[PDB]
Amino acid sequence: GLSDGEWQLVLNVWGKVEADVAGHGQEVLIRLFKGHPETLEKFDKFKHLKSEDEMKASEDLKKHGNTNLTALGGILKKKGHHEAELTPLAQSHATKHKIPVKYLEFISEAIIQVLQSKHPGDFGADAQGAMSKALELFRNDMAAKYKELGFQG
Ligand code: HEM
Repeated sequence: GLSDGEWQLVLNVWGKVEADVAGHGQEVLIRLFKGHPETLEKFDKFKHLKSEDEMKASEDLKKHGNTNLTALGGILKKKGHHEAELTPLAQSHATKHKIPVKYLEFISEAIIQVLQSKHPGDFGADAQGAMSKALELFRNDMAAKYKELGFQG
């Protein structure tokens, strides 16, 4: 449901992410974990990170944040016609990782907060609005796929 102008705002701010995918990734995850501690429980590899300092030093945390945002980016660049990128992610997330739609809302908030904190200047009212819509569309399509698969949307 985004307009062409809105997609261009999304992809323009995403350009900032692409310039440093792993650092953005690391910060989104740490924001996620620090704002909603229970999400940390879904990552067996990360149960020994007992603080932010531990989370910043973790090379697996950073690798994972890189993997995550790289995927998100492939989805956003498809501007809605993302069915092929989205399916495998909703498959793995509904079955293998057991991630509820609710946690997708938490990570969307952390994504927005990181963008806002690193790129105030480029992440104005219209960019904010458009990114919010894009992430909402991502969540909604993940939710619809989860229901088809027999899971809770
Ligand atoms: C923007 C939303 C998200 C994106 C784009 C994303 C992307 C990815 C990708 C690309 C992978 C590796 C391939 C795969 O298993 O499909 C992955 C794995 C994983 N994701 Fe997500 N993810 C997101 C949200 C979440 C959230 C919110 C959680 C939990 C709170 C989560 C938990 C995991 C776990 C536990 C794994 C496996 C990690 C491992 O041990 O290697 N994901 N995610």
